[PDB]
Amino acid sequence: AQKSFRIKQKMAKAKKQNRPLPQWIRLRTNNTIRYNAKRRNWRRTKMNI
Amino acid sequence: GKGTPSFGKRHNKSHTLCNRCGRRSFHVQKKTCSSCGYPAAKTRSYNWGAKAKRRHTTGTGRMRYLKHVSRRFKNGFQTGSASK
Amino acid sequence: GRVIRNQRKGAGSIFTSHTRLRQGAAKLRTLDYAERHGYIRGIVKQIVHDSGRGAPLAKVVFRDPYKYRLREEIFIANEGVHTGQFIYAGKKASLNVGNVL
Amino acid sequence: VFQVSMKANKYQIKKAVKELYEVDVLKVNTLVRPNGTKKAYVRLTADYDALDIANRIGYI
Amino acid sequence: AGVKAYELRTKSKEQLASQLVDLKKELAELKVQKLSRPSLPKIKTVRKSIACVLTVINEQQREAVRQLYKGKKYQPKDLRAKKTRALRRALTKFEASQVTEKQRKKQIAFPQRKYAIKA
RNA sequence: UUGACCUCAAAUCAGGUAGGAGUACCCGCUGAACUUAAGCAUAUCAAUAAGCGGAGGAAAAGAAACCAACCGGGAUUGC
RNA sequence: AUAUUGGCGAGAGACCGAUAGCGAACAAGUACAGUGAUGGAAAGAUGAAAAGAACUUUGAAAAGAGAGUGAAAAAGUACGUGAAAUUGUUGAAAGGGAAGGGCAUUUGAUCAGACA
RNA sequence: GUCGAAUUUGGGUAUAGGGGCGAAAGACUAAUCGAACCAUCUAGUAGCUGGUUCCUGCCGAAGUUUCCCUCAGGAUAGCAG
RNA sequence: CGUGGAGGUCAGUGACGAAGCCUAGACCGUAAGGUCGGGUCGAACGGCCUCUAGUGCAGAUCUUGGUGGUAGUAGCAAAUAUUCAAAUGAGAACUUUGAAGACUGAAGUGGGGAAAGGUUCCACGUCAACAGCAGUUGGACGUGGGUUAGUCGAUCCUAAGAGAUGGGGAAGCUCCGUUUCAAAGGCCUGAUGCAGGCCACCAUCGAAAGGGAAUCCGGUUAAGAUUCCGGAACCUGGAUAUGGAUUCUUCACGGUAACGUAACUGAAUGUGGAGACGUCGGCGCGAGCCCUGGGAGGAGUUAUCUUUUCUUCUUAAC
RNA sequence: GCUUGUGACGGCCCGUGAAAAUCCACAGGAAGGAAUAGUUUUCAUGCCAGGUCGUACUGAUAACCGCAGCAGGUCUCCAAG
RNA sequence: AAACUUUCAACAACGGAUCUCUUGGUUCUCGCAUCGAUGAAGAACGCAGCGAAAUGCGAUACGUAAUGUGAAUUGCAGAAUUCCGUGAAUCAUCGAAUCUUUGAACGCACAUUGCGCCCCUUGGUAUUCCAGGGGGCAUGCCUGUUUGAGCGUCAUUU
Ligand SMILES: CN[C@@H]1[C@@H](O)[C@@H](O[C@@H]2[C@@H](O)[C@H](O[C@H]3O[C@H]([C@@H](C)O)[C@@H](O)[C@H](O)[C@H]3N)[C@@H](N)C[C@H]2N)OC[C@]1(C)O
Ligand SMILES: CN[C@@H]1[C@@H](O)[C@@H](O[C@@H]2[C@@H](O)[C@H](O[C@H]3O[C@H]([C@@H](C)O)[C@@H](O)[C@H](O)[C@H]3N)[C@@H](N)C[C@H]2N)OC[C@]1(C)O
Ligand SMILES: [Mg+2]
Ligand SMILES: [Mg+2]
Ligand SMILES: [Mg+2]
Ligand SMILES: [Mg+2]
Ligand SMILES: [Mg+2]
Ligand SMILES: [Mg+2]
Ligand SMILES: [Mg+2]
Ligand SMILES: [Mg+2]
Ligand SMILES: [Mg+2]
Ligand SMILES: [Mg+2]
Ligand SMILES: [Mg+2]
Ligand SMILES: [Mg+2]
Ligand SMILES: [Mg+2]
Ligand SMILES: [Mg+2]
Ligand SMILES: [Mg+2]
Ligand SMILES: [Mg+2]
Ligand SMILES: [Mg+2]
Ligand SMILES: [Mg+2]
Ligand SMILES: [Mg+2]
Ligand SMILES: [Mg+2]
Ligand SMILES: [Mg+2]
Ligand SMILES: [Mg+2]
Ligand SMILES: [Mg+2]
Ligand SMILES: [Mg+2]
Ligand SMILES: [Mg+2]
Ligand SMILES: [Mg+2]
Ligand SMILES: [Mg+2]
Ligand SMILES: [Mg+2]
Ligand SMILES: [Mg+2]
Ligand SMILES: [Mg+2]
Ligand SMILES: [Mg+2]
Ligand SMILES: [Mg+2]
Ligand SMILES: [Mg+2]
Ligand SMILES: [Mg+2]
Ligand SMILES: [Mg+2]
Ligand SMILES: [Mg+2]
Ligand SMILES: [Mg+2]
Ligand SMILES: [Mg+2]
Ligand SMILES: [Mg+2]
Ligand SMILES: [Mg+2]
Ligand SMILES: [Mg+2]
Ligand SMILES: [Mg+2]
Ligand SMILES: [Mg+2]
Ligand SMILES: [Mg+2]
Ligand SMILES: [Mg+2]
Ligand SMILES: [Mg+2]
Ligand SMILES: [Mg+2]
Ligand SMILES: [Mg+2]
Ligand SMILES: [Mg+2]
Ligand SMILES: [Mg+2]
Ligand SMILES: [Mg+2]
Ligand SMILES: [Mg+2]
Ligand SMILES: [Mg+2]
Ligand SMILES: [Mg+2]
Ligand SMILES: [Mg+2]
Ligand SMILES: [Mg+2]
Ligand SMILES: [Mg+2]
Ligand SMILES: [Mg+2]
Ligand SMILES: [Mg+2]
Ligand SMILES: [Mg+2]
Ligand SMILES: [Mg+2]
Ligand SMILES: [Mg+2]
Ligand SMILES: [Mg+2]
Ligand SMILES: [Mg+2]
Ligand SMILES: [Mg+2]
Ligand SMILES: [Mg+2]
Ligand SMILES: [Mg+2]
Ligand SMILES: [Mg+2]
Ligand SMILES: [Mg+2]
Ligand SMILES: [Mg+2]
Ligand SMILES: [Mg+2]
Ligand SMILES: [Mg+2]
Ligand SMILES: [Mg+2]
Ligand SMILES: [Mg+2]
Ligand SMILES: [Mg+2]
Ligand SMILES: [Mg+2]
Ligand SMILES: [Mg+2]
Ligand SMILES: [Mg+2]
Ligand SMILES: [Mg+2]
Ligand SMILES: [Mg+2]
Ligand SMILES: [Mg+2]
Ligand SMILES: [Mg+2]
Ligand SMILES: [Mg+2]
Ligand SMILES: [Mg+2]
Ligand SMILES: [Mg+2]
Ligand SMILES: [Mg+2]
Ligand SMILES: [Mg+2]
Ligand SMILES: [Mg+2]
Ligand SMILES: [Mg+2]
Ligand SMILES: [Mg+2]
Ligand SMILES: [Mg+2]
Ligand SMILES: [Mg+2]
Ligand SMILES: [Mg+2]
Ligand SMILES: [Mg+2]
Ligand SMILES: [Mg+2]
Ligand SMILES: [Mg+2]
Ligand SMILES: [Mg+2]
Ligand SMILES: [Mg+2]
Ligand SMILES: [Mg+2]
Ligand SMILES: [Mg+2]
Ligand SMILES: [Mg+2]
Ligand SMILES: [Mg+2]
Ligand SMILES: [Mg+2]
Ligand SMILES: [Mg+2]
Ligand SMILES: [Mg+2]
Ligand SMILES: [Mg+2]
Ligand SMILES: [Mg+2]
Ligand SMILES: [Mg+2]
Ligand SMILES: [Mg+2]
Ligand SMILES: [Mg+2]
Ligand SMILES: [Mg+2]
Ligand SMILES: [Mg+2]
Ligand SMILES: [Mg+2]
Ligand SMILES: [Mg+2]
Ligand SMILES: [Mg+2]
Ligand SMILES: [Mg+2]
Ligand SMILES: [Mg+2]
Ligand SMILES: [Mg+2]
Ligand SMILES: [Zn+2]
Repeated sequence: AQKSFRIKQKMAKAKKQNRPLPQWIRLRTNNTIRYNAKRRNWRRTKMNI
Repeated sequence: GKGTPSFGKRHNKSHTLCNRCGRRSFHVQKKTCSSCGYPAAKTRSYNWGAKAKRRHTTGTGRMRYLKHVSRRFKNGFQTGSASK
Repeated sequence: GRVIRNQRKGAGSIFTSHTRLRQGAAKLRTLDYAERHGYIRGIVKQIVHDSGRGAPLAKVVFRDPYKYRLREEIFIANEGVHTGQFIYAGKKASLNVGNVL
Repeated sequence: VFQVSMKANKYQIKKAVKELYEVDVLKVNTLVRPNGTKKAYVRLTADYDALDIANRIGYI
Repeated sequence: AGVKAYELRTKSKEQLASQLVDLKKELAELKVQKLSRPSLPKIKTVRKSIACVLTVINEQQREAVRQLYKGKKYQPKDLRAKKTRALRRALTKFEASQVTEKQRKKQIAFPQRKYAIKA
């Protein structure tokens, strides 16, 4: 409901990072990334506040 | 049910977000945090905890100032600038 | 063995006294020039019930001797003291229920 | 409607709208966007037309 | 293109102030286009320009105050040399070499004498 | 009445300095038990682990209130 | 002169060779568990080079079939080699309450040698 | 069973391990309680149980003696190489 | 006999194919093992004389990984329940719409919140994985969009409680003490230090359910609204002027009184009142709801009956 | 009638049922005040200003915790015939 | 006789053994002496034309200045980009800066982006109320300065 800013800010950095790889990353040279490893989802890994 | 039906009551965070180290170790009712001991002056550490130590000591951070101090020492701690 | 009840009382965690509804510490007036030479009146304004005392309290107001204002004292109301009784305190006071000497 | 530094209040904002855009600000209500930006709804005095003040700053 | 550094050192200060406002007006326009456009790389050169103005501005006012305090005790700290806090304490060469009267006399009396042997 | 002395204070006074970090090595405080004893309490593990304080490029130690009993030796450290 | 499982900078080894070697050779003190102190992984190798399979064709697609690239698709981003358990199909054989073994020959299959 | 009170309950706040808390069951103290949990001392000790990785050749045992807080173990002589 | 590595040798084998793997093919040894052919393969490797060790596995309820039989098996049976047609789509028992049968029955399967979550909300795109059948649907995937306040909360105040400070203990990490054996600080006036009078409470944190300054209705969005749009308010803090009132009895009259009012100087210093309060019982009364007559409109039933059944008829803060 | 507010009372207690920040009043009589005009921001009207953080939705037989779209656990307001 | 079951083979599965690699680990030795109030270690939150991370940086934000080299950067897009040149570049180098919110963290707090105070300046008609902008107030202690306190105490006024 009515949340601390500190929380509503970390919430934002959260949402901001929930995204698939930028597909252009794959094309780079000597690029070893494939998918987004660290991807989270609300119902699976809760953030611990 | 010392089990599940009485885990259904866990809504109240024992700690919140520590300011100094960010660890969600900051004990509400105790107003101190269980990792670095903020607000204590020194930062909390022990020798049985070498894995904790290794986790938090210098070099897990940005080393913002300290990084270049080996360079700066290399040069004799120079002032002014190079000419051409 | 464990620590018995009667030892556990003494660092006073859940044992300390239930202090909330309490009218404040009952006391006489301080021992001053007015009581140890002359006498000094007061009025019992209010007698009122203390929580966790069986003994009613008398709220008795005096006149500050050294500045202009009223000062309230919390008196343990002896049987018969009533609302609006004058109360006299000091070496030279008289002998009547409720005066102090 | 403008994205606006979090570090600005309704004051420094209405100050920067008058200056940079030459317009008169009826009222400002700011909120903060789920991604950590501050959006501003800046209402112009009826003396101005926002549609017209808009494509003068060049977006449409 | 844009904003060489050596080129803003010869200019004076009031116009660097008014040249910046141009970069700022500029930058603020580019930002209104970059949301009309897929690509807007020019926007880099201008914002990195704004940095080079502000470099020289502050570079200037700084070497300004450095002279108007020069040659005296007590000039503000950030113009003092950084060295290290352990070098910043560090008995000075003057109060290092300082010798006692009685010792100065002995040095002079008998300092170390270069000699040698011959087999 | 005025001028000192002494002690004790107050300034966002003038300039300074201490705090945390790291800790392999170092100077101190504090301080076990597992263990060995085929049991176990002195003892051992050990003047060790854990805890606390404080340094440096090394620390510390050091020009003898030393060692010796010799025809004497001669600050300290280390092998 | 002595000390040095820390810091910075260097040369090396009859050391380890991705279940080894520091827990981490990888976005590793990561992901993740936990109220918390703490705990704490898995995971390297297409090829010289993407030349990463145009184009046709069946399919709603995924794909399949052709074609094509390449020294190699018995290298197709499930990619070097590709073992074993275990599994599909083809071939062969045998089997009246297990299977397997030893000696010996018949039969089927299959082979070396020798001679000239 | 109780259900208008020694009632139910939210949130805040106090007590921390030989300690707390207990209308008392050794109950409760984060699925942990006749002493929580975390790490380190710590590869704790074991006369006890389990295992202990190639081949062949020759030799080839003992369960008895004496002492032992010894009786599932040692020392000791005897057998064996 | 075999393995990893080292010194020496064979100017040893190799991209014209090293090493490894596969092979009821061939050979040597009692054996540990060694050799060969064929297949697969790609970049190194072996004999001999010595050196060295993290050197040989079937087991340790062994460690890590990998895989079977069980086995298309146990199972996918609480919470009354589904049906017909069409639309869409490659595909419909399961998605949409239409019709039907039902349920939760206002102590809800409705309408909102507190803790907690943290984008789930909403749109479009979408079906590899997930939704222990299905999936064209989703709380899934992908790209976006979205949360507007002087008045709603927070901020302020205090509660149990927590906790700086002169201090007192403790080798120390730190323990103790919040009035605490203290030289503790302000505030209003003026005549900017000055003249003054004071008042001297010595921190602070601790309530999104306690206290408390103040907003209502209508409309609006895909998603926000007591926040936005329209009108209509109130408060708090600053500024000042015009009217009004008051005075030649200077700081208002009237009313016996209780009281009146459009107003109708006020420094401290004091005092008083709201802040400010249990619980239950019955009685009164208000507000919303319930029921219901007349009538003005819409809806249903009408073989038969019913001046009938249903429903609109409203009024915010100020 | 139902709900909810509220009043005036009554029962109850060895239980008698918070505190602070605020707002007002009163006592009070410092001081300042008219007649050629003076006092009056608690009567009316009129001007400027009100920042900052939160505000979506769920609130549960799928949005929380129970390893999960778990027959469990988890505070409350509204309530028709 | 099939089916089925077993056993061997080839192809195909399943799985990741072997072998060969090796920007890593390990140990040995050699040399060096540098964190912090001049805000350190660490923390949160940000920065890119197009990034979720690693690495890097701080509202001048994969970076600014300065010096060296001498033409690249590259995944695409992009450059009055400018190549016999104060000049490409994610280059090296680093001597000058920036350096958000913090943190021993210092005005007071901090489950709050919560609440003061003082100085300069600007704007609202303003010493005073509101706002914008720059600049400031922690503690212990030493040296010194200025102002003070006490019949602690010494002189000196008539
Ligand atoms: C190859 N696999 C084996 C194959 O060896 C053979 O097995 C025979 C077996 O049938 C013979 O036969 C025997 O075993 C069978 C069996 C069904 O138990 C019995 O029914 C029978 O009584 C008995 N005589 C036995 N004596 C020797 C094996 N080699 O038969 C087929 C199989 C059992 O699958
Ligand atoms: C020389 N010895 C005495 C010394 O014994 C001590 O005495 C204290 C005295 O100061 C206290 O007294 C003081 O402190 C107390 C405190 C406890 O709150 C206060 O209540 C009291 O009013 C106050 N005067 C007294 N109440 C206790 C004595 N032992 O301190 C005072 C002293 C004169 O220095
Ligand atoms: Mg590579
Ligand atoms: Mg490559
Ligand atoms: Mg979980
Ligand atoms: Mg959790
Ligand atoms: Mg949380
Ligand atoms: Mg609970
Ligand atoms: Mg708690
Ligand atoms: Mg965590
Ligand atoms: Mg550890
Ligand atoms: Mg130099
Ligand atoms: Mg008490
Ligand atoms: Mg807002
Ligand atoms: Mg806001
Ligand atoms: Mg300075
Ligand atoms: Mg140092
Ligand atoms: Mg000073
Ligand atoms: Mg220190
Ligand atoms: Mg001791
Ligand atoms: Mg041991
Ligand atoms: Mg023993
Ligand atoms: Mg023993
Ligand atoms: Mg120690
Ligand atoms: Mg040395
Ligand atoms: Mg020394
Ligand atoms: Mg001497
Ligand atoms: Mg000697
Ligand atoms: Mg090194
Ligand atoms: Mg490994
Ligand atoms: Mg590992
Ligand atoms: Mg658990
Ligand atoms: Mg390789
Ligand atoms: Mg490669
Ligand atoms: Mg094909
Ligand atoms: Mg090949
Ligand atoms: Mg081919
Ligand atoms: Mg193969
Ligand atoms: Mg290949
Ligand atoms: Mg495979
Ligand atoms: Mg392959
Ligand atoms: Mg096989
Ligand atoms: Mg049978
Ligand atoms: Mg048998
Ligand atoms: Mg059978
Ligand atoms: Mg047989
Ligand atoms: Mg009843
Ligand atoms: Mg409770
Ligand atoms: Mg409750
Ligand atoms: Mg709580
Ligand atoms: Mg005990
Ligand atoms: Mg105790
Ligand atoms: Mg339990
Ligand atoms: Mg035994
Ligand atoms: Mg036995
Ligand atoms: Mg080895
Ligand atoms: Mg075989
Ligand atoms: Mg071959
Ligand atoms: Mg081969
Ligand atoms: Mg090769
Ligand atoms: Mg071994
Ligand atoms: Mg093996
Ligand atoms: Mg095995
Ligand atoms: Mg064996
Ligand atoms: Mg199984
Ligand atoms: Mg299976
Ligand atoms: Mg099946
Ligand atoms: Mg079936
Ligand atoms: Mg079945
Ligand atoms: Mg069942
Ligand atoms: Mg159709
Ligand atoms: Mg159909
Ligand atoms: Mg269905
Ligand atoms: Mg029903
Ligand atoms: Mg709702
Ligand atoms: Mg809701
Ligand atoms: Mg959709
Ligand atoms: Mg399914
Ligand atoms: Mg499916
Ligand atoms: Mg939805
Ligand atoms: Mg989505
Ligand atoms: Mg507000
Ligand atoms: Mg408060
Ligand atoms: Mg304290
Ligand atoms: Mg103190
Ligand atoms: Mg103290
Ligand atoms: Mg409240
Ligand atoms: Mg309101
Ligand atoms: Mg909107
Ligand atoms: Mg809505
Ligand atoms: Mg009148
Ligand atoms: Mg109350
Ligand atoms: Mg009819
Ligand atoms: Mg109202
Ligand atoms: Mg009553
Ligand atoms: Mg007032
Ligand atoms: Mg008043
Ligand atoms: Mg006077
Ligand atoms: Mg909302
Ligand atoms: Mg809402
Ligand atoms: Mg909601
Ligand atoms: Mg609900
Ligand atoms: Mg509900
Ligand atoms: Mg869950
Ligand atoms: Mg047959
Ligand atoms: Mg195969
Ligand atoms: Mg490599
Ligand atoms: Mg900084
Ligand atoms: Mg990068
Ligand atoms: Mg250059
Ligand atoms: Mg560089
Ligand atoms: Mg260089
Ligand atoms: Mg800057
Ligand atoms: Mg602070
Ligand atoms: Mg905020
Ligand atoms: Mg905050
Ligand atoms: Mg002004
Ligand atoms: Mg102000
Ligand atoms: Mg200071
Ligand atoms: Mg200081
Ligand atoms: Zn912390």
